[PDB]
Amino acid sequence: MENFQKVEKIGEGTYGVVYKARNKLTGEVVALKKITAIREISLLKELNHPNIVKLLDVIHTENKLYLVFEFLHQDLKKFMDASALTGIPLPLIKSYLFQLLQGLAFCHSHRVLHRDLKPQNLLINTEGAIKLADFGLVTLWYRAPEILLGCKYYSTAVDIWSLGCIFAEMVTRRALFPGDSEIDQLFRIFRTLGTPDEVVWPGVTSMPDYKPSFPKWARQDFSKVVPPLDEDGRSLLSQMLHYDPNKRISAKAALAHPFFQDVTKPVPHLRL
Ligand SMILES: O=C(N[C@H]1CCCNC1)c1n[nH]cc1NC(=O)c1c(F)cccc1F
Repeated sequence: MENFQKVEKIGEGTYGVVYKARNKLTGEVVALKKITAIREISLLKELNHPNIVKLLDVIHTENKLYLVFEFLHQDLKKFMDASALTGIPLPLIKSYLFQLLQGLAFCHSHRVLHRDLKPQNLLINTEGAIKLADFGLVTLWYRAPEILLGCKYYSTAVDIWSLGCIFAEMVTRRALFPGDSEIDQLFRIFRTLGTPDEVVWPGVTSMPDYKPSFPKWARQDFSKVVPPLDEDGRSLLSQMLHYDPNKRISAKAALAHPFFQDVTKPVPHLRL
């Protein structure tokens, strides 16, 4: 793109490639993603929040689509890997979870879903801020069960599920449900939370990919799942991981949870 100088590749994946880049007249350092679509993308331009990576610009040209974003230096996956020996301190975990809940409460109120939350698209700065990136418009590990079961009209609850999975992972320093196929993801969830049935998830047995032949596992003790998380954190997590999307806690209610009574905003130690 005429107006941009590529610095380095910082991101790849499914649809686009992401570079760190430098604008030629503003001097701005940016993340440049190279790829109905155009109308929904432009709506993202107005979805502005301190916990949403900020879309600076959209350049549609020569059958390429460039999305220009504010640049952040670190992402949560790399930060987790870097923190594996010690673990992220709880008050930092708690601050990041609260911030992301604020971000989602905002999206959700505007009827925008993320759909694909994972540590690698959660960006962090030296300020202690954490931001939602790559708004959907370790692949499966964060997928809500109603998606895996073939629901086509899934809700904002799917983002809560993903964020609960991420919360558990910060705490334990291991992925909660590291499935390597859709059936492995589903069965790993069932093994931990119990095979769902009509008791805990009314309508589950009428989902498109639900099979009566699914094995029937009993649900484990959360105390076994996320030690040494405290009872406030465990209780919040269990509400974020409810099978029934209609029972799962909303972002806005989760912000009121007692877990956040003593929330603060620590700064992480980053290696730039
Ligand atoms: O990738 C980014 N920063 C990287 C810096 C090096 C460590 N790693 C983080 C980034 N900064 N600002 C936006 C941005 N990336 C995205 O918006 C993004 C994403 F995170 C995932 C998929 C597509 C995409 F465009």
